[PDB]
Amino acid sequence: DMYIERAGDITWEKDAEVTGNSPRLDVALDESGDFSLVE
Amino acid sequence: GETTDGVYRVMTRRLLGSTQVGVGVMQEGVFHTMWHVTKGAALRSGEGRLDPYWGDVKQDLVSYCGPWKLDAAWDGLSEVQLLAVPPGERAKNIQTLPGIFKTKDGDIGAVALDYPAGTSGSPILDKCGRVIGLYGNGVVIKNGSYVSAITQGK
Ligand SMILES: O=C(c1cccc(F)c1)N1CCNCC1
Repeated sequence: DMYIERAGDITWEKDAEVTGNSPRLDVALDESGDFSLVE
Repeated sequence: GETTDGVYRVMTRRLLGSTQVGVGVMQEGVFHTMWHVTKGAALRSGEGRLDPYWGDVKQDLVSYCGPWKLDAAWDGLSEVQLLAVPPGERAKNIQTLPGIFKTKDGDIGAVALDYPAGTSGSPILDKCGRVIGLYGNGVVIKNGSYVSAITQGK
């Protein structure tokens, strides 16, 4: 049995940790809602 | 029950202790999460019930109490913030420039950030604080790292 608890406001934060790259990927989305890589 | 706008943890007491299975966004009286987090089951907020309203396994989305309210989109150029809510850890913003998921049905933004499975449903925001999608459905590359789609209703 699931429950919810508030964890914070939804706001943009100036000078937050800036990380992560931007890859361009050929993907496929199946009937079950799962992504898979194409090559 | 609590209906204040914001990011929420989705918890269960079925397994050992209290386990966080995901995250959701409360906006305009409607709770929004990913389908794989709740599997369409009802939710609790204090002594109040949240019944599902709309769901779709292919989009991997679900709304509670009303229709999907999140309509903002990634502009395809600017950085965004993942407002990550990891299990047992405080809400943390992480700024990144999204990559792209190229599909036969069109291009979708993608964020290359790796977080525990219980972080699924964490909102991705634009510079105005608007939710442009939910984090948590994606793919795994050669390097073992995780790339999530920026999943928005429709
Ligand atoms: O909740 C949604 C929805 C889903 C995704 C995006 C959107 F704008 C709306 N419903 C249910 C009721 N009307 C039909 C669609």
